[PDB]
Amino acid sequence: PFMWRQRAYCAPVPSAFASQQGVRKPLLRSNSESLSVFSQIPDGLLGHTTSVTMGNSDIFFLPKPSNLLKIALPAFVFMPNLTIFTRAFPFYAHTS
Amino acid sequence: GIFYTRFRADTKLGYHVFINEEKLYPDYSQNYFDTKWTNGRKVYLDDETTVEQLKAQIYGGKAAPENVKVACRGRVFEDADNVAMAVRAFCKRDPRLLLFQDNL
Amino acid sequence: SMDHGMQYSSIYWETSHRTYLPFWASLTQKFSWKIMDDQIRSFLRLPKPVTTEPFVFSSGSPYIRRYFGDADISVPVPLHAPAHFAFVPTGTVSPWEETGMETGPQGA
Amino acid sequence: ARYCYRGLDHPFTLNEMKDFLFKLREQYLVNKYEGIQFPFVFRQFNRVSTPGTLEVHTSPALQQQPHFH
Amino acid sequence: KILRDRNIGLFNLLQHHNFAGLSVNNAKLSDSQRVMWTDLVQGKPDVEDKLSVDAREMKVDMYEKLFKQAADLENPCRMPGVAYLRCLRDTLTETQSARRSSCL
Amino acid sequence: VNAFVVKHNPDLRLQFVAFASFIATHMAITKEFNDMYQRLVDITSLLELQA
Amino acid sequence: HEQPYRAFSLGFTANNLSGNWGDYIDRQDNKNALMRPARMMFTDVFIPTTK
Amino acid sequence: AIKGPSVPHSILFGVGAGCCAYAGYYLYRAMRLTFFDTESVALQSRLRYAEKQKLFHQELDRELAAGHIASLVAEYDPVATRLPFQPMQDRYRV
Amino acid sequence: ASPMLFTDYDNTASPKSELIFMAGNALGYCTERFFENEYGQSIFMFALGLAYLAMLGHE
Amino acid sequence: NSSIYDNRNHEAVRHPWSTDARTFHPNDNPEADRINTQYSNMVSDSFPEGGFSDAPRFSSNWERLLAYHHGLYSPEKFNSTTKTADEIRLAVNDFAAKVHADDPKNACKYLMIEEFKCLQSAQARIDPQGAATKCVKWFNEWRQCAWDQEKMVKGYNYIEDRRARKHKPYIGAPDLQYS
Amino acid sequence: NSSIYDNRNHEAVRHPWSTDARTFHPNDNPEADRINTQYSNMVSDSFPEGGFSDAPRFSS
Amino acid sequence: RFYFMYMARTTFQAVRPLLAFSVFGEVMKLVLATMSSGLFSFLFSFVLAFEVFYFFLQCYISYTFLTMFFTVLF
Amino acid sequence: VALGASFVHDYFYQRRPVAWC
Amino acid sequence: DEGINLMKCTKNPDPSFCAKEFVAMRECNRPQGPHLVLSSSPSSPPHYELRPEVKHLYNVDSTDLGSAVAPVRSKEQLDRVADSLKADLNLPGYGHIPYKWESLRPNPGA
Amino acid sequence: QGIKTVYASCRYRKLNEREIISDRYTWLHERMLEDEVERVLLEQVPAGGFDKTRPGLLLGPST
Ligand SMILES: CCCCCCCCCCCCCCCCCC(=O)OC[C@H](COP(=O)([O-])OCC(O)COP(=O)([O-])OC[C@@H](COC(=O)CCCCCCCCCCCCCCCCC)OC(=O)CCCCCCCCCCCCCCCCC)OC(=O)CCCCCCCCCCCCCCCCC
Ligand SMILES: CCCCCCCCCCCCCCCCCC(=O)OC[C@H](COP(=O)([O-])OCC(O)COP(=O)([O-])OC[C@@H](COC(=O)CCCCCCCCCCCCCCCCC)OC(=O)CCCCCCCCCCCCCCCCC)OC(=O)CCCCCCCCCCCCCCCCC
Ligand SMILES: CCCCCCCCCCCCCCCCCC(=O)OC[C@H](COP(=O)([O-])OCC(O)COP(=O)([O-])OC[C@@H](COC(=O)CCCCCCCCCCCCCCCCC)OC(=O)CCCCCCCCCCCCCCCCC)OC(=O)CCCCCCCCCCCCCCCCC
Ligand SMILES: CCCCCCCCCCCCCCCCCC(=O)OC[C@H](COP(=O)([O-])OCC(O)COP(=O)([O-])OC[C@@H](COC(=O)CCCCCCCCCCCCCCCCC)OC(=O)CCCCCCCCCCCCCCCCC)OC(=O)CCCCCCCCCCCCCCCCC
Ligand SMILES: CCCCCCCCCCCCO[C@@H]1O[C@H](CO)[C@@H](O[C@H]2O[C@H](CO)[C@@H](O)[C@H](O)[C@H]2O)[C@H](O)[C@H]1O
Ligand SMILES: CCCCCCCCCCCCO[C@@H]1O[C@H](CO)[C@@H](O[C@H]2O[C@H](CO)[C@@H](O)[C@H](O)[C@H]2O)[C@H](O)[C@H]1O
Ligand SMILES: CCCCCCCCCCCCO[C@@H]1O[C@H](CO)[C@@H](O[C@H]2O[C@H](CO)[C@@H](O)[C@H](O)[C@H]2O)[C@H](O)[C@H]1O
Ligand SMILES: CCCCCCCCCCCCO[C@@H]1O[C@H](CO)[C@@H](O[C@H]2O[C@H](CO)[C@@H](O)[C@H](O)[C@H]2O)[C@H](O)[C@H]1O
Ligand SMILES: CCCCCCCCCCCCO[C@@H]1O[C@H](CO)[C@@H](O[C@H]2O[C@H](CO)[C@@H](O)[C@H](O)[C@H]2O)[C@H](O)[C@H]1O
Ligand SMILES: CCCCCCCCCCCCO[C@@H]1O[C@H](CO)[C@@H](O[C@H]2O[C@H](CO)[C@@H](O)[C@H](O)[C@H]2O)[C@H](O)[C@H]1O
Repeated sequence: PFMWRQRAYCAPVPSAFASQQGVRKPLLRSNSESLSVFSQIPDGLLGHTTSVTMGNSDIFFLPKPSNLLKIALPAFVFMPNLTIFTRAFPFYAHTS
Repeated sequence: GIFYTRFRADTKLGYHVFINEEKLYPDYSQNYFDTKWTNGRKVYLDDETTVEQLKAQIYGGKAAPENVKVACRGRVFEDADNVAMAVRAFCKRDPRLLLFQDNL
Repeated sequence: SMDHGMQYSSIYWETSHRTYLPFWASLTQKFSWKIMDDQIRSFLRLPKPVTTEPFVFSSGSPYIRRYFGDADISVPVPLHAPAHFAFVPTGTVSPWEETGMETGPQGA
Repeated sequence: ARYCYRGLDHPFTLNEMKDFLFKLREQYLVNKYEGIQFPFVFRQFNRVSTPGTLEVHTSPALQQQPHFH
Repeated sequence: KILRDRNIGLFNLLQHHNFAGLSVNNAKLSDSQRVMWTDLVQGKPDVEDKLSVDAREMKVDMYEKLFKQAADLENPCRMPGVAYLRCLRDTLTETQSARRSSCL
Repeated sequence: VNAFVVKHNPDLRLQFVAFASFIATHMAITKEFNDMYQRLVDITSLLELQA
Repeated sequence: HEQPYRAFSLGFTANNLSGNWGDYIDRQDNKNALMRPARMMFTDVFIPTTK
Repeated sequence: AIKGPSVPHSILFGVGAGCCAYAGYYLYRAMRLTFFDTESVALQSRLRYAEKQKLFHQELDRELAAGHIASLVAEYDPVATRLPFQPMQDRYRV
Repeated sequence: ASPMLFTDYDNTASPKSELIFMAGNALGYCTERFFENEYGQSIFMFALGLAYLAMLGHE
Repeated sequence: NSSIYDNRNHEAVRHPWSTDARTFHPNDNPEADRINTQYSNMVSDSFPEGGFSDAPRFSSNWERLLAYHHGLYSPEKFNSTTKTADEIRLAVNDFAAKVHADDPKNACKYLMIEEFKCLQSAQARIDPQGAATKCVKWFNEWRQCAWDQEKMVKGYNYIEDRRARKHKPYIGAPDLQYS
Repeated sequence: NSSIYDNRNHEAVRHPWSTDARTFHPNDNPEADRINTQYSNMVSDSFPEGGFSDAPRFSS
Repeated sequence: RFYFMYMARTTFQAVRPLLAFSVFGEVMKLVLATMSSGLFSFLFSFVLAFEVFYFFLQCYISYTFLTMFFTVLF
Repeated sequence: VALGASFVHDYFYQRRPVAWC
Repeated sequence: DEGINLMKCTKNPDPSFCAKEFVAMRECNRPQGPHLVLSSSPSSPPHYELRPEVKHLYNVDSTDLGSAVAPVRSKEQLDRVADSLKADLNLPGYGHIPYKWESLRPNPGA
Repeated sequence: QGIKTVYASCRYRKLNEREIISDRYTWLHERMLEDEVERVLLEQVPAGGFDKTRPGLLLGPST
């Protein structure tokens, strides 16, 4: 509230300088309202727009013809076997 | 130790404290394991803690400088204010506090 | 010369970029539980939101809600014709005039 | 998502506010001018309406602005 | 011609936005607003002993809001006005006789 | 359920007809609800354009 | 912990790390200068301009 | 179409199945809203908070614009409204 | 001085005892970035495919 | 004009009076070593110290009046030089003293002071639009702080919902508590 | 300005003095029947009879 | 520190083929985008074939190191 | 079994919001 | 009576949460009298009315400030409001679809 | 979790009701304070009301 001619974002809209226009719309409005989203537009369906959900579409099906294969295939190890040597695991886990 | 750390982290709420100037740093020359102040320090507090209690905890219950105040995101706190609620109001989910001198 | 413009940039799909659409996507359609929830609330007499009441208690000055064809779409409108005040004297400033050039206290 | 479910009273910064207003302006222009396309709004479509006798001319050279030296 | 037109337009704009100045020449004012403005311009703002402390606080807040909207930081009288109203806030729980000696 | 279905649609063609009618009715009711919500959304978009 | 993340796509066939498309306002060409004249060659479908 | 096994009967059966599916949806939502919902209350509270915030910001911006306009009362000169060789009117706040 | 002349806000240290959260924070980052989205669905399909291949090889 | 979203960008501003259209060019490719990094030598990269060369000499007083009335002239903007660092500091310190006297127990005080400071530093007297482009951020922060102070004064809170089932992305991740 | 090879085409001509920039628009889509085909009625399609509105009143 | 060393080695051996397939592919694509004539294309076809063979070599190396790193006695 | 599991996983466990205009 | 009714209602509240009682008490406690009242009418929906002697303090054209109850959801009212807004805007370009997903269905997706 | 959720739903309903009524009571308290202030102000109005035709303060000649 100090530099009015230099701070136009805090100034009234040009329709306010015009001296002409149940309940009526306000006569005085500022440009600082542009810094708010729901100043002029309504807040309708504000907290209900993230609730419109749609399901995924992936199908987990792939025929598994094993009659074509006669050899084994390599397989990964995902976790260490804690059912054996459980008490020493923190002590031998760092080795190889 | 793991239990203490996890419980403190998942139960209490912490703040990263900074200080504006070096002349405002506390005197940690006597106490051991911390012989100097470092900005960005994580400090865990209770929900009932006030700005005065925080200031005393920072300055070791000793005479603090004059006109020292706390701010978060540029917004000054009152000394008779709850830190948790003041942060909730001014800097939500950005608890970085700054201690400065308010002469003006 | 802005309406009905030509295609100014090219449209393309980069190799192996995914689409995330199955073959029944066109038959798929959206849905919101909001209409059914409103019906159920009205039938079971569940707590209503305050937006159903036109008067607004969320401020000290009088506000009235204007509804756009539904209670879910409303805007508060102030009723007061606010009186403004200026602790200023009149005729004490001539900004168009350069005052640094005239001799006098106002000039200095 | 930021205001009603995370507790942020000021979800949008200046950049996000500008982005919102940019999209609002684009909506206005799209509904105002029928068929407006990329150069003025971020939008492209192939099936466009042309006059029938489309003239092709070279654009005018860029305006010579006065400069020192 | 230009000055006459500009000043008539300014007058119409001020009348349209319902402004009131040091010369109270506005008929659409409420009696309470007019009393408050005339006290700020011509009389002495003071809280009455008939009021409860809460109503005195409300009256002082109304005075402060009105005067701060009226006078900006560039205005000379803003600091004295705000100081007087702050003295009133400090001396709410007192009588006018005891408040005069302090706020004069 | 299988008994009640076969009791009234014992043949494959009738089962297919019933399944198709079920799909169509589901889609139609969903379309009614969606039309209502779309009218709301259209009002909001028109107010944004007005702003 | 409050700043948002950019989408991630990585595979033997395609990725989204060899380029940057920019923001919604400040956009930029994802392909670099040497291959911009040959953009057609990096597409499964290409719909040219109208001129 | 009412009793006998026919294409109309199958169509009626499908329509009834769809209506029963939507009745089940109604039951699900009714039970959820009647015994398993706090998001509604939380969101209503947050929206009332938002309304208060909106009105506060609105009033603040209005006050700032009003102060901008008040800065013009110093430029305002009621004597310029005077016509040459005529008296000044109190209407223009002497 | 004023609180706005200060800039070094990103030097947010943390107790050295919180290093135990290394893997936790790593998994949380990987979750918020990859696992709980479409790329995470692709990763889940990759795991299912590993199972598929192991079964195929056994048979 | 500066914005790329303006058709007459990099073109001189048009006034009711005749004006030399040769524009001030900011320093876009400055040398690595700028030995003097004081405000004196920095301001010359974005404004001319002696002011712009688009000032009018009105043939009459009513032309001046009409230009002002329509918002096309202000002496504060057209007949003036750049402000020196000392002047800027004096103005900022006076404004800060006045604000502190107005209200010490206010949280947005330093934010208002900072927007004032940034306007003065960006020379809003002679480049108001360009300076507002820089200071609107501190204005917005002040707006936010105003709301925050009001809600702390008048107790305004809301019913928070229960904690979400997946508040933590991973069980081993720490759920840092936030006020 | 008229030429399409001008950047300020269909824009008012700039003068040293202040000028109303609302331009005279030639008749581009005239009606089929132009009952008066005299020069009097034809000249109004390309020029204004009373002249253009860009004349100056020099202060000196 | 051994865990960090092991994870680094594992990730490098796992991404080696991805690198050979992606970054060298980008290089080849640059060359394709820039080249127009026929002699250079005739000579570059062989570079492409060499890249094929190199990819297969990297895949073999990765398979070896991964079966070494994912082999458990018990 | 795969179709049933995919249906459940997609329309009960993997639902995500979508914008509506 | 206003205070008594407010007290009685706030312990056994109405779905409206006693808003009319609150506003009645607020308007009755005014010194010179109420400015805003609830019109007694044989009509089904009641209205909020404004006294004439205070009309100059409010930004209104008439004394009827609208109904005291929100509207009822109606497809017809929604269509009416939408058509009115479209007419007031007068924007050539509304409803235009430059590209539509090719399908036998008229509206793919929605 | 379902038991806790049922209890929480009931508690949240009651709490929403109480919060609404409490905020409206606060509003009413403030408005009643304003009304008291206005009733005290109306005593300072001179007999016969204000002369809304003339300015309260005449601050210059009219020649
Ligand atoms: C070398 C490496 C080796 C090591 C392996 C390492 C890897 C290990 C890990 C595993 C890999 C994981 C990697 C991550 C994956 C993430 C990416 C991803 O998955 O999606 C990407 C990719 C991205 O697509 P998008 O653009 O993003 O769209 C995504 C959508 O969600 C999906 O898009 P969509 O829905 O549009 O596509 C589905 C598609 C296909 O969907 C299906 O068809 C469903 C599947 C059914 C399969 C069973 C039916 C088989 C019928 C065969 C009979 C033919 C006649 C017999 C002839 C014999 C002589 C030849 O639908 C259609 O195109 C139209 C078909 C519609 C009809 C389907 C239903 C009817 C089926 C019955 C036919 C009836 C016809 C009646 C006609 C009407 C008459 C009135 O997704 C797809 O492309 C999906 C389809 C992929 C098919 C690939 C084709 C090759 C399949 C063979 C694979 C290898 C086989 C191995 C041997 C086993 C078979 C013998
Ligand atoms: C070639 C093949 C031919 C195929 C032919 C197909 C045509 C045949 C007709 C059937 C068509 C398939 C229908 C599929 C379902 C509808 C489509 C769909 O999924 O939309 C998504 C949609 C997703 O809901 P949303 O709100 O958008 O978001 C979901 C999120 O999860 C929400 O997120 P949130 O965080 O809020 O989580 C909330 C969640 C929370 O959930 C939980 O926390 C736990 C869930 C319960 C776990 C179990 C705990 C134990 C307590 C329950 C005890 C149940 C067992 C009984 C025990 C008795 C002893 C006490 O609540 C729920 O999701 C409740 C789920 C309700 C499940 C119970 C309904 C009965 C299931 C059995 C139905 C069998 C149908 C077989 C059809 C024939 C297919 C061959 O589904 C729903 O809206 C809810 C479905 C309500 C049931 C509707 C049933 C009528 C429609 C089907 C007509 C036929 C009825 C036959 C009835 C037979 C007697 C049971
Ligand atoms: C801050 C630090 C951050 C650091 C980074 C951190 C990173 C994040 C955290 C990471 C944590 C680690 C997590 C693990 C890593 C994650 C990996 C991951 O998730 O993947 C994501 C990533 C994909 O994610 P995305 O976001 O969706 O990427 C974009 C899409 O991928 C784009 O899709 P697209 O447009 O490029 O289309 C691709 C297309 C590709 O489709 C194809 O390639 C299929 C072409 C088949 C042609 C021939 C088919 C003949 C069959 C005829 C059947 C009878 C006639 C029926 C007629 C209809 C069918 C044709 O579709 C598919 O991919 C289909 C996949 C599903 C089917 C899989 C089939 C597996 C069969 C395996 C057979 C095993 C045989 C063993 C025999 C051993 C020898 C004795 O993975 C990929 O790279 C995708 C490509 C995967 C390669 C699959 C190639 C399979 C080819 C099998 C050929 C078999 C022929 C054998 C011949 C030899 C015997 C003669
Ligand atoms: C040789 C192998 C066999 C070849 C034949 C395979 C194709 C059979 C299908 C034939 C029917 C085509 C329909 C024609 C009528 C016009 C409609 C139309 O075409 O638009 C569809 C589409 C364009 O659609 P649009 O432009 O978007 O407009 C409307 C939409 O399509 C539609 O509107 P919407 O979006 O609203 O509809 C959504 C929804 C509507 O549909 C649905 O919702 C569900 C539909 C799935 C029904 C599932 C069956 C139901 C089963 C019930 C019973 C269950 C129990 C019993 C079964 C148990 C199973 C064990 O999804 C669909 O649209 C599904 C459409 C699937 C298109 C066909 C996909 C196959 C592509 C070609 C594969 C070629 C394979 C390699 C050939 C190798 C030859 C060397 O165009 C095509 O699909 C083209 C088909 C071309 C067939 C070519 C056959 C090979 C000829 C080779 C020629 C040589 C040159 C080829 C170049 C490469 C040379 C090497
Ligand atoms: C054998 C069964 C064991 C099952 C596990 C039972 C839990 C055992 C640990 C309980 C710790 C009790 O000790 C207490 O913990 C809480 C949380 O840190 C602290 O309380 C702290 O958080 C709560 C929540 O705001 C508040 O009290 C306050 O903010 C703060 O003081 C108390 O200051 C401390 O006295
Ligand atoms: C997780 C890592 C292992 C998996 C690797 C995944 C694929 C790697 C991506 C391709 C690497 C080469 O990527 C190539 O260099 C950079 C990538 O930013 C881009 O280059 C572009 O962005 C860089 C920014 O750093 C600019 O400096 C450069 O002027 C511009 O052309 C090229 O457009 C791209 O072709
Ligand atoms: C074959 C598999 C090959 C890939 C294997 C990769 C396994 C290792 C996963 C990555 C571990 C990185 O570790 C993690 O890095 C991110 C930053 O990038 C940090 O995250 C930090 O910066 C990010 C910004 O992106 C913030 O969102 C986050 O709030 C912050 O904590 C995590 O605090 C740290 O725990
Ligand atoms: C002997 C004591 C009981 C021992 C058994 C403890 C089992 C607790 C783990 C169950 C899962 C809890 O997971 C989560 O934590 C607490 C409840 O605990 C709830 O948290 C929420 O409700 C509780 C009420 O109790 C509030 O205090 C809390 O402020 C709120 O965030 C979440 O709604 C729930 O989803
Ligand atoms: C035709 C037959 C129809 C059968 C109908 C069956 C109805 C079953 C309805 C169960 C709905 C439960 O819905 C889900 O339950 C859990 C606890 O129970 C709720 O609670 C869960 O999430 C919220 C927060 O996200 C918190 O309460 C808490 O963290 C967690 O416990 C979920 O918010 C709710 O989404
Ligand atoms: C044909 C009948 C077959 C019987 C199948 C019965 C299975 C019922 C199990 C349903 C369990 C779903 O569990 C629920 O999944 C949904 C995802 O869709 C999650 O949903 C969550 O994410 C979505 C999307 O962000 C949001 O709406 C919200 O944050 C939350 O609801 C819930 O956090 C989880 O509680």
